[PDB]
Amino acid sequence: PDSLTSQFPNLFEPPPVPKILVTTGINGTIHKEAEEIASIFPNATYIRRTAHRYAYKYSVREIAKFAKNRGYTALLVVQEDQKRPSRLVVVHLNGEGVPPGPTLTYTIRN
Amino acid sequence: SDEIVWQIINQQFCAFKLKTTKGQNFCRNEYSVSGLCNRQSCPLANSRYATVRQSPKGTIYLYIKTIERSHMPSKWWEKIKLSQNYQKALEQIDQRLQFFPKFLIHKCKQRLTRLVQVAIRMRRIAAEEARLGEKLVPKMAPKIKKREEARERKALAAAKLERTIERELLDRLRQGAYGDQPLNCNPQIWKKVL
Amino acid sequence: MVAAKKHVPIVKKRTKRFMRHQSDRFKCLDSAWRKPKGIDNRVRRRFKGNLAMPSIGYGSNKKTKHMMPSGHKAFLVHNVKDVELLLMHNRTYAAEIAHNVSSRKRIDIITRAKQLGVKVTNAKAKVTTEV
Amino acid sequence: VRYAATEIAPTKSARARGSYLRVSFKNTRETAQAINGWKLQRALTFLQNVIDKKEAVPMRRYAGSTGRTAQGKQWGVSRARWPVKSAQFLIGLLKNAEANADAKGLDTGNLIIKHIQVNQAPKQRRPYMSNPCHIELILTEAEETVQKSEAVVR
Amino acid sequence: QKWYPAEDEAQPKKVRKAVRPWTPRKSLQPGTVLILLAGRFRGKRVVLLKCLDQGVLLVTGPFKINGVPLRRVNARYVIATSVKVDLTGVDQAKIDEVAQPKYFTAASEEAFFKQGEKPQKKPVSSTRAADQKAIDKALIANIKKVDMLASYLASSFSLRKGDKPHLMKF
RNA sequence: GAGACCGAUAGCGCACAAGUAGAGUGAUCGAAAGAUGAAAAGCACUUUGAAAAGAGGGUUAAAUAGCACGUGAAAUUGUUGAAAGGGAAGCGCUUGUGACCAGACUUGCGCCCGGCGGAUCAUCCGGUGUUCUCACCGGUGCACUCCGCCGGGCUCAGGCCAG
RNA sequence: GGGACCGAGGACCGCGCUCUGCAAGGAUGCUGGCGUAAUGGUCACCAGCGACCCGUCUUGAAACACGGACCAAGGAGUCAA
RNA sequence: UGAGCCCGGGUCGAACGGCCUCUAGUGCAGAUCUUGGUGGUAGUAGCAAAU
Ligand SMILES: [Zn+2]
Repeated sequence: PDSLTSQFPNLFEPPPVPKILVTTGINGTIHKEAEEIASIFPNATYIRRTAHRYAYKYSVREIAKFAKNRGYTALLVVQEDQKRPSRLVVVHLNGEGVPPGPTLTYTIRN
Repeated sequence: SDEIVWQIINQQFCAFKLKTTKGQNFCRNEYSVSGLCNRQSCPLANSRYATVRQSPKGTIYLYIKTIERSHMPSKWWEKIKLSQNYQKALEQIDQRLQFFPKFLIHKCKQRLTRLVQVAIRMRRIAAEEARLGEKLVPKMAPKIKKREEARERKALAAAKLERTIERELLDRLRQGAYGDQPLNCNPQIWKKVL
Repeated sequence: MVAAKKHVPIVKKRTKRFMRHQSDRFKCLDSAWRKPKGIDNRVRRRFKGNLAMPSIGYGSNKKTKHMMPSGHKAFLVHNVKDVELLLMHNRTYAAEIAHNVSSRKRIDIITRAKQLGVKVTNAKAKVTTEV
Repeated sequence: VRYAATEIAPTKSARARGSYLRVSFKNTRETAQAINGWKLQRALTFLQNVIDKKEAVPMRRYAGSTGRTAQGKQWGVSRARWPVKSAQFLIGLLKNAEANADAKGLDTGNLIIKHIQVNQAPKQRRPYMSNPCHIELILTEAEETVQKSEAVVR
Repeated sequence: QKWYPAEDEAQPKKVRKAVRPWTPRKSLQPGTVLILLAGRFRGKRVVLLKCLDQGVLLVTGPFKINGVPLRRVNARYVIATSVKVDLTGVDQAKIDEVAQPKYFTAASEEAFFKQGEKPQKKPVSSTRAADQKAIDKALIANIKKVDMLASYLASSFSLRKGDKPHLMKF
């Protein structure tokens, strides 16, 4: 469709070899679940977000700029609730000079 | 009748009291230096009183109650603007609350101190929240949560995933999506396709 | 200095509850303590090997009474105006949002509590984070 | 945290229910526990043998000392009976679940009784009272393990 | 200070506990061979260079004999022995320099991307390596003079069958 | 027409088929029993089979609200899981093993330098309300003063447990 | 000289002493460790030691005697003069 | 200390809670307690009566 390709030209020529960064929410306890989400997508690496309880709280804008600079293609953030994964945020970083793209937020139920 | 008011307030009823089980009582009245209900800090039972308040615009004022404007409740309080410099505001308390009870002077300085400290804390929280970009949204309502729990069981039944995957997989075997000599299937079964 | 007020160490004489006699054998007797009134009851006579009785000697220190393990005293709030009552007592008390407070009112209580600098015991009940 | 063992997919499991059945509750519990975890063709042939007095079911919990014989050697029990009505009612629910599997698209030769359960029904208000029962059962396929390929070096 | 005290947090009473120096045991003389009892160098036979403040001791191996560098240990975590090696020729000025307590005590892209990784073991400083060599060179020469002292310091202390420490003397 | 009454084991025996059902030769005796849902929209149709029963499928915000119908406790029972069991179990003090669950200090202020913007800063001007000397608006600018903000540098401060 | 347990109180005040401050009306100083878990809870079970089934009634006392299959709801010092 | 009280998770659908006073048909393990429901006995006795 012409309207969808114009609004989102990065998603719709060929995509490069993908590279995926998976993080959790701030002070996450779902590391095993986030490692299983990272195992789902090939060429995915899991990096914990906070690195100890009283450490620096990083924003998703900062991590998106970080992974863009170090050659990644998308960022996946797995929010948590009651120590279970609850929301999947998919951030498309894309490449070269085009800005970071669409952010699709889903909810994990079961 | 300042004592007679206090006896009615303390031991019969006060609309500002909040009785907690934790060994302390709280005054809900907005013109009280401490939140606690005691004889020193009850503004109703003290004809002469002082209180430090903060305005929505960010200005901190000092309020004064005298025995003369007691029968006039609209004119209870003299409102005096406190300086933004912390030292001049502490001094402005001392000159204005001169010859007051020292409880009122000491707790107004504490109330001035906590109000300035909260304001600095308020600006540090807002700067970090703006950088973090995260807001607390309410979770799902129990009616909506029961709604999609009911429709997920009906959608999982309608999906029939294992038969849907099987049908799609054998469909791509027929059209030759895997090409000649497919790596997905053994050779004698690819011969059965033709 | 962003913590509770400096307090003496929290010492509890007993942690186990005082179970009612024969509440283990009968399902119609609750575990809530009842004083046995029989002249030959072994719990009342204070024999060895039997259940202990509540007494005033088990009472906790007054400087540590009603105090959470963090050093704050529990304070049931119902709205935003209950939180502002702890403006002067942010290190002695902690805010406990009531079970009857709705989702959006908990948002306003949580936001105000962080600004005032008071702890919330239930800060993740009906709320979630959005990026 | 911990995650409970998930249910088998409904595309692999067929259910069948019987509510308010006028059979003795205790005889159904021993008959259902006899055929639990079995293949469906074993369970159907076994229940037709109990009707034909050829095979016996074990009484373990509700064991009134009525029958001891050589048919207890198959189970290691000294108490074995021949509940005719319990086998007739359980056959009709296995054939209901096999029919439900056939309509769903299952492989009728590889059904196993994954789960079976007998519960007490409301007592029939007549000094003498009957003991009816509810019966539920889930029929699933045998697990199929596919061969994993060798990992690629890269 | 800056803030008027916002709460009833009271200042403490004036405490009358003055810091007086630690007198060590008579056995803990410089040059005494020690036996380390805990730490990663447990069971090692070291030498004591200087007794420091508040119950700690300055200790070298020397590093070319057993492998323990210039370290501090606690006096109570050490068994003191009767054998003493001569300290003549050892630079006292370098000992005073390493006895200073600061000698042993001391957000970006890179910060986020080493999270969860084991940091690499730091290679030894060139200042600490040179300070070790300036001390042990006269110590080892003194050590070589006494027969079987070098092999004794290379070996590790261990308890055998029937070794009763309440009667054994070191 | 009312109530500091009771709220379906209560209140008249009867909130409903109640002096009904039913018992006794008869005089007399005399119960139990309320609640789908906002609206029957009370499950069409396919498919097992003999039924007050299922599997699909649908209605509804919700059917684990299906005329067994709001909520749905305990006794008692089935399945699954864990542990134990040599002629009692249960209980008190204290460990230990395993399983599941929770998450410890809210984790900060003060100095210095440079820029930028504000004012409670100018013996600046106009206006409003007032307790008549205090507040609040509007327009001026940055000589001074004071707040913030951004970019550096620095300081101390802290919760628990050990030696 | 060696070991154990304990650190109550919280500006100054008092008695003193070896007086540029001290061991003199109650613990400070230094160092380290702690967030994919420091530390707790509940359950099941094992282990050492302990440990008669409650109420009523008789009697100096035990021992008899009466009540207790289990759960929910009701249930007994009230109102007038 | 305790009688008890507060919070989390699930269920659930329309009203309820704290303070200070007033009021009472106000707190249960027993009464071979009352009404209801449900056990072991027991798939036992035995097929008598009732159904
Ligand atoms: Zn008051």
